[PDB]
Amino acid sequence: ENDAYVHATPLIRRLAREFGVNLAKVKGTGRKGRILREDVQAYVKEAIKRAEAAP
Amino acid sequence: ENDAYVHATPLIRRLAREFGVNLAKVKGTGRKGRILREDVQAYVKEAIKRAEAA
Ligand SMILES: [Zn+2]
Repeated sequence: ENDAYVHATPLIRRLAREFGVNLAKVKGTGRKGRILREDVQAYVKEAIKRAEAAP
Repeated sequence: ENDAYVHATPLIRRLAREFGVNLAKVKGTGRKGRILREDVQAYVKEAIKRAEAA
């Protein structure tokens, strides 16, 4: 529940809580950097890739 | 779209596609191992942790 969380929309807050996302690590592509659903989806996809490639 | 996907419920299939989840890697806790939403959530949370420690 950091600054990124304060600035996120209720729906994005909820998604980040559900899946353990630190929104400070997500690159927002909305207006003025606002985090969009597809931004969290891209972050999660890439995390899963790196995790499955890791030993 | 593997066998794990074939056996998953429509909402779990949609979730796996949206977040790039290989459902064969998710341990289901529903009846007979059916994958539940909270299982996908747990898998994603731990994946993020594993990706950071790498
Ligand atoms: Zn602020």
